[PDB]
Amino acid sequence: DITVYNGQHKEAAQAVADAFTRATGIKVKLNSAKGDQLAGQIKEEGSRSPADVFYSEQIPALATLSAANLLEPLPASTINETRGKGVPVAAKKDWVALSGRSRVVVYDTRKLSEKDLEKSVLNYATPKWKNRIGYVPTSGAFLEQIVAIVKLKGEAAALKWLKGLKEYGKPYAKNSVALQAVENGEVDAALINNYYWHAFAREKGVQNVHTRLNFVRHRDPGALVTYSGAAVLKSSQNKDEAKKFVAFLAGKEGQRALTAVRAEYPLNPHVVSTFNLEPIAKLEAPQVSATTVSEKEHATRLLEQAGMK
Repeated sequence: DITVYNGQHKEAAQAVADAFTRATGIKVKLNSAKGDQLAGQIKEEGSRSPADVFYSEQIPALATLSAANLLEPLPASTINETRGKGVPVAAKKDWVALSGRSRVVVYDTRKLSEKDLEKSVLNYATPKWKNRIGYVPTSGAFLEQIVAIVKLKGEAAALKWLKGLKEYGKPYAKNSVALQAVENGEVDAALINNYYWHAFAREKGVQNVHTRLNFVRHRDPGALVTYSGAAVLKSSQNKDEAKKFVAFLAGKEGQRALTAVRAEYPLNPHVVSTFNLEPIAKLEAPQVSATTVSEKEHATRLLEQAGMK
């Protein structure tokens, strides 16, 4: 039996864990919390840490641990399960990427068609969308977007987008508040994450939902995909069944269990989600490097500059 530090969504983590027990008989305990907190906890603990595996919703947390030398190198077959152009790759072969979640624009089909949408997310911060586009300034995904824009187009383009959103866009407390705002007819469109809509639609019945998703693609900053991954800790006393859990995660069975309940893009190519998600390669997501500590501070100072926080 193993212990998994889970920075991933609980019903997701839980569904993949139960599937693992049914196939191997290996029980799984889950210590849930967010990646960066759990990563630090593992740092403090060290050699006598209870963690066998680290299931993170983000790549940065895995990097810090990898840099501290705390991660166990995985067998080649585990890593190749999700290998592909654009998919994050571990330098010390000590962690593997598993899934992705994209940024999108949700619009009101009662008033808009794909014809009326922009070809780049940078184009929404203009007078043509004054009071017609919504965003969530306190969202951790919104900041990730800021960080990618700076890496892809420079600092100047990032502050121009933000100040332009402040002057014409409309802020919303959460991503849920923003989605239900477009669904209510209070605002034309809004910048959010893909799974929010996919979940709402599955719950309500798509024939009753008036909102739809738009993907810019073409390596635009707005086509940004964020990845999930997993690793085994060198300090583990159950390493072989810890390696099995990571291989199950990267493999077909694991991928199918996760995509039966979670609307994230499967990195394993032999998997068909139960949600209407095209193959990840088709989103034409831009290639961006992992988010560092200084990079978050920079985007944080830029939101202050723009006056959104």
